[PDB]
Amino acid sequence: SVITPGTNTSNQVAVLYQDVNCTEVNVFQTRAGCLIGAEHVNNSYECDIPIGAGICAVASQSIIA
Amino acid sequence: QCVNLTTRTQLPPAYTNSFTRGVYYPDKVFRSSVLHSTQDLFLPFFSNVTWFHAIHVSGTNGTKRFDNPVLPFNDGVYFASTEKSNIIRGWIFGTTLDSKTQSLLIVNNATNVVIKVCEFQFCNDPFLGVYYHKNNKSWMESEFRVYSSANNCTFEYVSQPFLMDLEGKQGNFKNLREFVFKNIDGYFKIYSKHTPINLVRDLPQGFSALEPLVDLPIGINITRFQTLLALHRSYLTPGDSSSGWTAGAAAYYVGYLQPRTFLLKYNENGTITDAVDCALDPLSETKCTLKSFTVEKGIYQTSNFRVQPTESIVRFPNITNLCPFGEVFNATRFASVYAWNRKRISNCVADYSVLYNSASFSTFKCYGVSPTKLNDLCFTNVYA
Amino acid sequence: ASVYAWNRKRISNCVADYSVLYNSASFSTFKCYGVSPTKLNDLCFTNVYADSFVIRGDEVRQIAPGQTGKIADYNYKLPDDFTGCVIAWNSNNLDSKVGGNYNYLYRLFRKSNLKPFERDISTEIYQAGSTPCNGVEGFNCYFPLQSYGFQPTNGVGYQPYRVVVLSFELLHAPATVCGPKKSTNLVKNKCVNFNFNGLTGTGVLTESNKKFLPFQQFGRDIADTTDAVRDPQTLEILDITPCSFGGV
Amino acid sequence: QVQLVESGGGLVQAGGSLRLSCAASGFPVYRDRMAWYRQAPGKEREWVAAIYSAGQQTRYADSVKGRFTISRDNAKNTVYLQMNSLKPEDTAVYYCNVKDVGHHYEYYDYWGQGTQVTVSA
Ligand SMILES: *[C@@H]1O[C@H](CO)[C@@H](O[C@@H]2O[C@H](CO)[C@@H](O)[C@H](O)[C@H]2NC(C)=O)[C@H](O)[C@H]1NC(C)=O
Ligand SMILES: *[C@@H]1O[C@H](CO)[C@@H](O[C@@H]2O[C@H](CO)[C@@H](O)[C@H](O)[C@H]2NC(C)=O)[C@H](O)[C@H]1NC(C)=O
Ligand SMILES: *[C@@H]1O[C@H](CO)[C@@H](O[C@@H]2O[C@H](CO)[C@@H](O)[C@H](O)[C@H]2NC(C)=O)[C@H](O)[C@H]1NC(C)=O
Ligand SMILES: *[C@@H]1O[C@H](CO)[C@@H](O)[C@H](O)[C@H]1NC(C)=O
Ligand SMILES: *[C@@H]1O[C@H](CO)[C@@H](O)[C@H](O)[C@H]1NC(C)=O
Ligand SMILES: *[C@@H]1O[C@H](CO)[C@@H](O)[C@H](O)[C@H]1NC(C)=O
Ligand SMILES: *[C@@H]1O[C@H](CO)[C@@H](O)[C@H](O)[C@H]1NC(C)=O
Ligand SMILES: *[C@@H]1O[C@H](CO)[C@@H](O)[C@H](O)[C@H]1NC(C)=O
Ligand SMILES: *[C@@H]1O[C@H](CO)[C@@H](O)[C@H](O)[C@H]1NC(C)=O
Ligand SMILES: *[C@@H]1O[C@H](CO)[C@@H](O)[C@H](O)[C@H]1NC(C)=O
Ligand SMILES: *[C@@H]1O[C@H](CO)[C@@H](O)[C@H](O)[C@H]1NC(C)=O
Ligand SMILES: *[C@@H]1O[C@H](CO)[C@@H](O)[C@H](O)[C@H]1NC(C)=O
Repeated sequence: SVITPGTNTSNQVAVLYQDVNCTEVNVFQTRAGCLIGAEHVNNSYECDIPIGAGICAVASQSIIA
Repeated sequence: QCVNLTTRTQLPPAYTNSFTRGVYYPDKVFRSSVLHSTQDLFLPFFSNVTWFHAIHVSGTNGTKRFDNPVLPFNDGVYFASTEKSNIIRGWIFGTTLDSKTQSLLIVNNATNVVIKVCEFQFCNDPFLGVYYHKNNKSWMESEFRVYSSANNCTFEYVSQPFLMDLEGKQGNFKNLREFVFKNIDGYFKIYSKHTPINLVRDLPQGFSALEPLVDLPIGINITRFQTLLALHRSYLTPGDSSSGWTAGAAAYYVGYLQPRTFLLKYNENGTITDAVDCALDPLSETKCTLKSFTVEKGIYQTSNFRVQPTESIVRFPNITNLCPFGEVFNATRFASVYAWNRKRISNCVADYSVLYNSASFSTFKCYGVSPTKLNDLCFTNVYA
Repeated sequence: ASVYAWNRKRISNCVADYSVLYNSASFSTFKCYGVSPTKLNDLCFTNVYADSFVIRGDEVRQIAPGQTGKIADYNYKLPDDFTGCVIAWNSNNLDSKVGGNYNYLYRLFRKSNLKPFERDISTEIYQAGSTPCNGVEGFNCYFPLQSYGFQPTNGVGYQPYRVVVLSFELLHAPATVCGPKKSTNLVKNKCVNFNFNGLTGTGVLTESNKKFLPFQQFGRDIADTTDAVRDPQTLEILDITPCSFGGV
Repeated sequence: QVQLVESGGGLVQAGGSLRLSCAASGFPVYRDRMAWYRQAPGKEREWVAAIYSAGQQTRYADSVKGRFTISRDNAKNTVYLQMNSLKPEDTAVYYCNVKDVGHHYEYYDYWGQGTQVTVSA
């Protein structure tokens, strides 16, 4: 799956490989799978792009999970 | 007749970014106001295309680049020339490049675009050469050292006549000519586009679609090709035909097409204005999946990641016993149809290749199994 | 020519009449895939490929899509989606001489099955086993070509037969070969059924302002419906609109 | 039907030359391949030479290429084999061979009676 803020805003893209943990070709390991291109942060905001299992995803010129 | 050109200069190959060039109309069907997804042999966006020059740097030990090598054709060629004096006189195509096998020659000698299909005995360094007469400033054909002989011609075509100038020009590059050559299904398809440019380096940011030019129904074996350039002989290059020559400044770019799926936007007024390469990056993959050139915020499922198989392994029993096929085929006594003889075949290795290739059997058919695959199947039991 | 070196000729830019061949009754086999011969006079094709050769009578059916055999694999293979016709007629009275005629040869051995519409002229020795040939025949090294025993007194099954395979290839390109038919004056603004250079349909034709660049022939809608066409003999662009209809 | 007749040869002193003739009756000589085989006592069957009407005109063994010559005559319909610079090791029986195919797709090799060649030192 492709996490995108929309070409209306930017062109950066995150990639979510479902049910495949991060061993197959920054990098984050969610219960939904492996998320690449989105940086993990402690700070919690209102859900913007639902990913799964309580993780959502653009802020500060980057993609955050 | 052929001049064996020597004294070449050594230079590593150069590369440049292909950007978003190489898009052509895949068919003759008119479309408008649509986004069409077509799978065809295209030039991928943002690739490296190989560079070749045509220049002789003035001064002591000046760089003398005459780039005329034999390049493979692969599965199509994008050939983009930046010019101001039309140095290139056409192209040649072939595999052995001799009279042994058929070859193709496209020549544009400022009169016609003449295409010939002959078993040309190509020279070691095929080319065309124009001798410059300074007194009257006239350029005329003086040397054709592309082939040493021409035989058993199978096809020849001539385009509309014209008279193009070969006089050298100074300043920024003004002509950009892009061509696409494909050799598929017995057809040689040549697509083209001409652009007036005001720049000295790289390819323009603008997007242009290469309209079809000719579809020749030739159908010939092709793996390699080579371009042809027009050199100049005059007082500035004293000597014989081997050394007394020069070439004006010009450049060309060679890229290789490959099977890709492209999303092409036929605008409202009938012209191709933009394209998306599906496999370039995940964003373009999403654009292709959504059939749109813009995507809103959200999560989209596009493809299915899978790890491909790496190697094949076969585990078969240790029993290398040949089956007794000769017990039945190499048999002189045969029973009646109502008392048909039955034999059981098991616990042996059977080679059906010899039975199929013996060619001594008038009728040989198989029901439920393809004969040619019998050599790769394992069976529980056989009844003869 | 021989079956392994079947002669291929291109047919285009001419009017063809297939009714004379069907009504000739001079051909033993007249069998077409993908086209009905009685309607061939109403069709237009982009190109025609004529592949002529001489084979044995018993193999007249051997040349067919999806069939298996030495001739099919190594001499002349037809594609699974072959479209065209196969014509065959006895040539014992014209190509067989007393004592047998061996001018026609067929390939028996080859490394791999020939791709459909592939011409093979190499006569290199086929290496059956692990023994190298190096231009030397013998065990595991046999000559792939075999003569045709075209004895005039032999059976009709082994009597020579001349076979011509016509491959009609049609694309979204201006047609070159067309049947006899006849060109009729077009009428616009009226619900008529039309046959434009092979493509048949029904609708109303209107003058259109859409740019057809010199290489298009017909434009289509989202579905496989010809929305616009380029008329031969006028090079004019006609919009095709479905005849008015509705519920009652 | 198909018959091959071998003529020539015999016993010859060293330094001479020989010409063998294979005449075909029942079928024209112009066909796929006419082969010539040479075998000595205590030797197994092995290909020696062949002449073809298509592709490569003639083929020979590696140790015999370019030395001993062959030709055909369509007007008289016979294959001639000319052998020069004879050696005593050439004492062997020689055959001319053809391959025939019938109605049943069979491939049968038909031989001739052959000729004996002996060279005296
Ligand atoms: C350019 O190449 C063409 C093809 O060899 C030649 O010019 C034409 O040749 C055809 C014959 O095939 C004539 O019918 C045309 O009238 C020619 N066009 C001309 C002369 O303009 C010729 O070899 C070359 N032309 C020149 C001027 O060198
Ligand atoms: C151009 O020159 C090259 C030399 O680098 C030629 O290549 C060799 O030329 C010799 C002649 O002395 C011949 O044996 C062969 O043609 C080449 N050698 C080998 C081993 O093949 C080349 O042939 C020349 N080309 C022409 C057209 O003269
Ligand atoms: C013709 O098509 C065949 C189809 O495979 C190709 O053959 C190769 O030809 C090159 C050029 O001589 C050789 O180096 C390769 O070894 C050939 N490979 C095979 C498998 O035949 C090629 O596309 C064309 N070849 C020729 C000789 O024209
Ligand atoms: C989205 O596109 C519109 C143009 O349609 C533009 O005005 C706007 O700035 C873009 N971004 C946002 C966040 O609306
Ligand atoms: C990752 O996935 C594999 C296969 O699903 C599993 O065996 C493994 O325990 C998972 N975790 C790690 C850290 O590898
Ligand atoms: C939260 O922040 C601390 C330090 O700022 C860091 O060590 C920790 O890894 C962060 N949480 C996660 C889940 O990464
Ligand atoms: C193209 O050049 C080389 C291939 O020679 C390749 O490794 C490189 O990544 C490419 N670079 C660009 C700018 O296309
Ligand atoms: C110019 O002079 C050369 C002398 O070699 C001659 O061949 C050529 O035809 C002349 N051109 C004109 C236009 O007179
Ligand atoms: C040209 O034509 C024939 C077939 O048309 C080809 O096989 C042959 O090699 C050629 N003959 C020459 C070059 O003399
Ligand atoms: C739309 O196409 C017309 C050709 O009919 C041409 O003038 C141009 O490409 C477009 N029109 C305008 C006003 O730009
Ligand atoms: C039967 O014997 C013949 C020998 O004349 C041989 O060629 C053939 O291969 C044998 N059959 C099988 C099935 O091997
Ligand atoms: C056929 O139609 C075209 C298109 O109008 C015309 O140019 C040509 O002269 C016509 N041919 C004849 C023989 O009338």
